[PDB]
Amino acid sequence: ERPTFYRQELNKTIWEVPERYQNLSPVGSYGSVCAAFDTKTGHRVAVKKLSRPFQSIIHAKRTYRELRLLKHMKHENVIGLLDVFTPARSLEEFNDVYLVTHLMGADLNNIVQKLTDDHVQFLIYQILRGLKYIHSADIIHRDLKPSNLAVNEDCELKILDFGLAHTDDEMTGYVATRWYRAPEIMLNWMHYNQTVDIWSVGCIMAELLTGRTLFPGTDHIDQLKLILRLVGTPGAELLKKISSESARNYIQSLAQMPKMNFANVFIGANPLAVDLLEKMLVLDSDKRITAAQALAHAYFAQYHDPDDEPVADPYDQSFESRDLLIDEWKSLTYDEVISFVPPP
Ligand SMILES: CCN1C(=O)CN([C@H]2[C@H](O)[C@@H]3O[C@H]2c2ccccc23)C1=O
Ligand SMILES: [Cl-]
Ligand SMILES: [Cl-]
Ligand SMILES: [Cl-]
Ligand SMILES: [Cl-]
Ligand SMILES: [Cl-]
Ligand SMILES: [Cl-]
Ligand SMILES: [Mg+2]
Repeated sequence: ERPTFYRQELNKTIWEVPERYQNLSPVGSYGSVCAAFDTKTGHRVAVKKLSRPFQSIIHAKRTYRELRLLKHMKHENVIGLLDVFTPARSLEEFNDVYLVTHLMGADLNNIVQKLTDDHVQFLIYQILRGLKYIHSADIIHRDLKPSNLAVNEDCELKILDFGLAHTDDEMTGYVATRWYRAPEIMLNWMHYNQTVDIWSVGCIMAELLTGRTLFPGTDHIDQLKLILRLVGTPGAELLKKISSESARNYIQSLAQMPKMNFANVFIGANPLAVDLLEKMLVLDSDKRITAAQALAHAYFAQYHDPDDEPVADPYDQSFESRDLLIDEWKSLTYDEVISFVPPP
């Protein structure tokens, strides 16, 4: 039943893992990561040891959230969970959590090379295919950007690093951590929803077409000015939807600007790519195209197959409004570890 574990020290950390995982080598350091060879499946894998998973109520709940999300995701264009384990033999001695996934090599930055329009079609198609699945479970990724997209030699893509809810310092200044975020979440205009992810896809697609960041702001306000120059200042309809009165007041201090001609911004791009960008990069989130609608856009005619674009099983997020003690979150996490069933 229970595998045999072995111990070793890897850069000031003790790792205790099943014998199936061999040739551990550190790679990065919310947790430390090692690459390894999985002798049961033949895959190269990433193994993450969570750091201080149950040190506070906030941290214990985040550990449970990450494990629940990773156990649910079962789609070709989304990261999946190969294994989860603990060396503990009972709840009473439970302290450490380890997560295992396929080892990812290059991200989209390490290719964004010389991309043809056919490459852009295939890459964005796969992002939207994974997003249709994610959004069908009422999950919001929140942190889509090139470093969170893994790509292999055959141009096949997986979404990873779901937003588990970044600090104020992480979002300050001339930083890629903010350049892909929708304005309504960057500035806390209103309660946001899954449409924030489509704004990020528009920003990524633009950068694949031009080779340049679309909105490389030096701070929050500089970035807003770059955004409004392209898409136009808001009308009265959107202004009514901004719940923050102070944010409303600041927007109205800016001189009004019309939306620009996207064919004159994205010079020489496929006219169908220009059309899709105009439908993604809409300031009013209610009016953006959805992932399911975008898959049917003529830009993807070569790849679209409505019989091979699956949706997710329902995902129960009621725990997110639940108030529990550290040891109750810990017990819920332990149950999810021991009930894990590996993929075929
Ligand atoms: C170093 C390369 N690499 C990956 O291959 C996956 N990945 C991250 C995944 O999104 C999630 O956090 C990290 C991780 C490691 C193991 C299990 C689950 C996770 C990551 O950083
Ligand atoms: Cl083993
Ligand atoms: Cl995977
Ligand atoms: Cl343990
Ligand atoms: Cl990035
Ligand atoms: Cl659901
Ligand atoms: Cl569920
Ligand atoms: Mg990341």
